[PDB]
Amino acid sequence: KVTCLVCRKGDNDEFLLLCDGCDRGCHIYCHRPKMEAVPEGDWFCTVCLAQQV
Amino acid sequence: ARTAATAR
Ligand SMILES: [Zn+2]
Ligand SMILES: [Zn+2]
Repeated sequence: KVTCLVCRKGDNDEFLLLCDGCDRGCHIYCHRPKMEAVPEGDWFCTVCLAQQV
Repeated sequence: ARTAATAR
């Protein structure tokens, strides 16, 4: 049931990156700055980045 | 990281 934070759609799930800190997602093609591929390491969405210290 | 396709 994951949708992209930017465009609010869940289509093209092969491009729909999942946050390692929560249930949120983002299409690599909606990401700014440019994200050409799904990263191998952990990715954190902006809501999770806001919880860091 | 992983995608919604690779998860399900
Ligand atoms: Zn999107
Ligand atoms: Zn998150």
